Amino acid sequence: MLIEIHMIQNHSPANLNRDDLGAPKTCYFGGVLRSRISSQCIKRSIRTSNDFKALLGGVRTRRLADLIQQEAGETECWKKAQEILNKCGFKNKDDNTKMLVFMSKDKIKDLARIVLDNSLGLTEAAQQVANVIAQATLAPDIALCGRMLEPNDKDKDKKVKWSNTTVEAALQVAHAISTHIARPEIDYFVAADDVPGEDAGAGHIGESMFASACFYKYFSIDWEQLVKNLKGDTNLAAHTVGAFLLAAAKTNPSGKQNSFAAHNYPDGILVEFKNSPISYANAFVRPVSVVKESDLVEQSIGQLSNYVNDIRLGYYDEQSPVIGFWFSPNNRYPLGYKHSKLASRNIGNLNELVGAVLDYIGGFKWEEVQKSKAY
Amino acid sequence: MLIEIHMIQNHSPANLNRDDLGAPKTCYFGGVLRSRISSQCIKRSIRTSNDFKALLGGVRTRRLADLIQQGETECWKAQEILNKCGFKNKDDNTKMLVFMSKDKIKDLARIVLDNSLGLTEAAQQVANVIAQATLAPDIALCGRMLEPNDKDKDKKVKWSNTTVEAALQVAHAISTHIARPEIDYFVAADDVPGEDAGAGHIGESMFASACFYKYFSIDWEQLVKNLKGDTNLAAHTVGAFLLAAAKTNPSGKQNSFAAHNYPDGILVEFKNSPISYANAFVRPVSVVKESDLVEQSIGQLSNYVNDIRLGYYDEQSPVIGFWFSPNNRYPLGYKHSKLASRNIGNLNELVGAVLDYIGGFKWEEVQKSK
Amino acid sequence: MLIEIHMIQNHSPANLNRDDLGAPKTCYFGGVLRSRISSQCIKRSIRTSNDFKALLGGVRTRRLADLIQQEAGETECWKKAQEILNKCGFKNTKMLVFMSKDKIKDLARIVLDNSLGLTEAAQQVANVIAQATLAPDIALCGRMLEPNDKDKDKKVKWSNTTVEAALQVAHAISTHIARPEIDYFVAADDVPGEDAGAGHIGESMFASACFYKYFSIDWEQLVKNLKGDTNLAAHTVGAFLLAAAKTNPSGKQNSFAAHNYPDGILVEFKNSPISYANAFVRPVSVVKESDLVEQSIGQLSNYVNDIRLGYYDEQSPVIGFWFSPNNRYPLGYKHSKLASRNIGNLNELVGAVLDYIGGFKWEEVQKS
Amino acid sequence: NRGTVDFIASLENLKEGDLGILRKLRGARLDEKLPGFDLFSALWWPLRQKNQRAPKREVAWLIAKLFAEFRFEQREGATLPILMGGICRKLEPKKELPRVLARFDQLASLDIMQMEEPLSVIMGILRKHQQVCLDWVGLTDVLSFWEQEPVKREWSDSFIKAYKI
DNA sequence: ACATGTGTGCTAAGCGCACCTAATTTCCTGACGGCAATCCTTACCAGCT
DNA sequence: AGCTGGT
Repeated sequence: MLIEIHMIQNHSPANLNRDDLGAPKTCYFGGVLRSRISSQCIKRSIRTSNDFKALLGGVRTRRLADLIQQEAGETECWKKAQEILNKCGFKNKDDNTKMLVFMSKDKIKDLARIVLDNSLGLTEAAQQVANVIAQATLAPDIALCGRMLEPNDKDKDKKVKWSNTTVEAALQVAHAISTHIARPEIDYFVAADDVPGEDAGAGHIGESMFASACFYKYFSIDWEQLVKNLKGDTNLAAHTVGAFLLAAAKTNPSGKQNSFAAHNYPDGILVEFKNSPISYANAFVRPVSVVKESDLVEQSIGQLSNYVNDIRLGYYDEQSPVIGFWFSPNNRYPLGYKHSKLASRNIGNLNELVGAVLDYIGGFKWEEVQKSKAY
Repeated sequence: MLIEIHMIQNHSPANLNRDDLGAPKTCYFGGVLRSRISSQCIKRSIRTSNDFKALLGGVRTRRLADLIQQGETECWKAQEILNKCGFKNKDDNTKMLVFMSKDKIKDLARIVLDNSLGLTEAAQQVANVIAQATLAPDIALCGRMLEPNDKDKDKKVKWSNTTVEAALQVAHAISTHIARPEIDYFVAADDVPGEDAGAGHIGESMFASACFYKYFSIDWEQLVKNLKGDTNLAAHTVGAFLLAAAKTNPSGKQNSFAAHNYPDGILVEFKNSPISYANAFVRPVSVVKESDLVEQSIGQLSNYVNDIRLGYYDEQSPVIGFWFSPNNRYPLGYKHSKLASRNIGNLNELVGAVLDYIGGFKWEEVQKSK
Repeated sequence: MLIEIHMIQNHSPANLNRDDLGAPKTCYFGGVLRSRISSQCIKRSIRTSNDFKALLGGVRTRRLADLIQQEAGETECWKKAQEILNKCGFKNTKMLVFMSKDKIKDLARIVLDNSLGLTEAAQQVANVIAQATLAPDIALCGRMLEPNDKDKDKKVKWSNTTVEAALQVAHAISTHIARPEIDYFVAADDVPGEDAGAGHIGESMFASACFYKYFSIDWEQLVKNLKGDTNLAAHTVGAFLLAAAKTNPSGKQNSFAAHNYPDGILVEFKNSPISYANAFVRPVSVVKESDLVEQSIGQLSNYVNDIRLGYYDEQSPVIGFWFSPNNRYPLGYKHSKLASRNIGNLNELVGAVLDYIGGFKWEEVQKS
Repeated sequence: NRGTVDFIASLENLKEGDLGILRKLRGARLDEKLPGFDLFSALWWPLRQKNQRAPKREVAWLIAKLFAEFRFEQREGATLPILMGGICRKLEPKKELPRVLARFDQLASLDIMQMEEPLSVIMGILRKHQQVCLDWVGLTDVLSFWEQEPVKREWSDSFIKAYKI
């Protein structure tokens, strides 16, 4: 059971992701230039969303000692936590451990209980700390995203041992590619030289780039792995799938949104279930040329319908069924009118869609999978 | 709690956001060229507006020396010890447009910068009297950016985290149709007959005319955290923003293109998540002989609004909103009626309805906050 | 008799393979830079594919003693196993050893635990390793084994470990000039701080390209190394066809979920294989009409034309196939009407190629 | 050459509206808009009947588009790999220098038509460093012969020579 | 890739812009894995042809 | 009874 979500989103003039010099992220798809949003952006926007608070629980941080000190309260505790964590094998150079460490939040309490224990020696305390850190797989964020801890070897106490600290990711996200041929535009900003003085010229001028695009976004969620690394909590797993769907639909990357308030919802979502991941990025190898009798989003949905019906004919007539729940708001744009039978269930409501997918996975209710949370 | 504004205007032949060449700004939306009014321009015209001249609490200046001037002569005392903060002088400037307030800043920055008290000991006082305030409405809406240089500033400056998030999200105004640029040929003609019948300077001007769509979103609890518990000034902010987005227009080449026009449609929604109804106008509005451009654009907007309302809603929390047309010439299309909770014909009553949703603050006593 | 399987795959911006520095692999084909996917990565991803699990029966391990120790509840044999292996010829925990999984598991367990010897125990363990040819993944990828001559015994011999590879996967050559793109990523520190900076500013390089993928089956070799049977051979050929059309290299797919599918299949039966790399010696530059996939297919069909007439082999004609789903992408847009059996499915072409292999069917063979 | 100089001088004569419509045609061929082709024909036709040597047509169109977008001034001795490299010495060799350096080397393995965006980013960082002069004639006659490797290696060695000084 | 198909009969000269303007802090990863052989002999000796 | 592949 692999749940995939294909999203066609039209965005206003925006700069939702950029490189070092400020240009929006571009890719050469099909030999032509297309604007691009990175998968880490949508991944973290899903993670830091307005429905995933009940599903949080991860910190991929470098300042563990601050959290252990905050648990310790007003008991100093910075120096001995620092020396213990340096003794495990996470070296510090300026003030922080020199690698990212990912671990559930609820283990902070017993980690600080190890740290505040003065009866233990040095290698025993560091080994207990490493055991607590390495066996912290209680959150859904580490369930979806993944983990790796490889402690440093030269400046490490010899009597320190680590179990398997690596978890496997249950969420696969692709980079959002522009459906149409993408061109970047040029904007210069100015500053406010509001108080006159004597020059009356310019205070500051510059150069900024932006692009508007219709984006194709991909999400891929496993079920057995997500419930395997969530130790079989099926209510929690169904809650993750549902809240992840709502987050992917209702949230956008927070890149320069204060100046480009591009908060446009998906005008078509294809939610499907089968064993192996399909992909529809090759639907738009030829860029969409806008003619006057049609629209950009309408033609993008039509080309997506052509490719999806195409590979459903060439891929999905087997003994293994493939069932999809096509979503548009209130049926704005249905599928290709030359077929009119591709979608299994023409869904017009996102909440009836989340009820339907929760019913399909094993049979679940949003009000009943909300009752289980990990935080 | 998010307060959203969606507007529809239509201006005369205009040059509002011209190029350094002179060409009005364009962007591509849906594969077709659309006239764009810059988000920075909309925000600045909002800030400098007449009805925003009752809210201002910040200047965001460049060279604070002349503002800290007006014993009665503190300079070269202002600019000379201004270099210690990491803001060097290049033809008596500070080389960084500091995001920074205007009332308490100027009223308590004279006491520590009128010489005395030692250099690099008044640097911490500079940090206190520059990087602390944030109790300005327009600054907290527009955010705050500050940075001291590391090359010239001394190590006695203890700069805290001055990064302050913005409570406002505006989008660039997009025309609802295919933009067309008009090349107005023009000359400069001489009147004195000092030579043969010449003219003088010949050249060109470029302009356009369009029907614009503007989107705003005012965060509520983020704003009330940014102002730290001032409810009435927050109500002043939201109401003055609702008034200033409508009644005020950009100030580009308005001397030669007077396109002051009022929005014929304002839609305000109240959700805990943001949306933008810009995908309605992916298809440009083709003007037909039986209707007008504004009415057709408003009909497409009503189509999209009803559609998104039926598709992304029916929670336990419904979506409540008020629709504004002036004297009801443009109701919400001819489709499904009663979509908006209240169709309001006047702007001040729409502002009052938003304010009554906000928690029950009126419009008159809120202005007594400032 | 040998089978050719050609694909033309366009991919989303992705990094399916990297070198030591992290750049996507590049080759200088035709005087210009072409994006490359390593053959071994494709072979590994097709090995680990979700449809080969009925046929995945080869293990490449140095921890053989760990495999012995796992299947023993209370009889700890891991130092005795280690010294048996250490005088087998491997010298250390060892080098990489290829074999069948279940065969070595059960019968190396029974041949190791008995307290009957230490020298002949290593000799018979080595013979069990060398006779482990009952696996078709070994038959496809190939395996030799060279033990040391220093850390061994003079009484321990090794039989001929000759296993030929029944598969020649080519490296996926891009159909145009490679445009290697630089991705700039940061790592967010979840807890805040004074600096408001990234935990790790890093380097990643990605390349979006239309890859000419090329495989080849030596079916005669596939049955000369898989003994006299042909049922397992037909099952493996069908399994590879499904896997290659269905799976992708497991590179940075968690960061670039490019699971796009091959937009072209060309299966041609002959005794002299051909790659259509010379179909794209001229780099494919797109035009305003059509797309990169269609221009690449057009150049490929032009090459198929002058190697089906100029280099014609009418003693053994082409049984050239397609996967044109309901004829979305035809080959002969101007002249090349030589696609004899253009179809729009995948199981149909699987069944067809095992039909010209011999008297087999898709469903009956899928039980070995 | 005595033919490309007239082309650059005629380009410097172009007024604001003409290079505005040239600015709007970035990344677009000279066919989908009639006024752009008309402007290019007016700029490109009359210099073939007066001097025997002219640049390539695609080079002229690309250079006209880039000139409209950036608007430098013509000065001898200010080719791309001198100002480039001069700005590379004003860098930290640890991180940013490989970034900008790779941005520069991307140009050396590209055909004429696709260099619009890499030349755009190179001239964007040139504009960020406030560069006014660019030898448009020198750039044009090293670009019209960009397909022979001696001039590419000479351009690269000019970058090396400007970097070591 | 202006010329050349004139076909009662298709003008034209004077005129085309100057200047202020581009900021920074910091952030940058650890470990594990790295192939064996075979390309002249201490040469006779015993498995057996 | 010698020969040849191994030590």
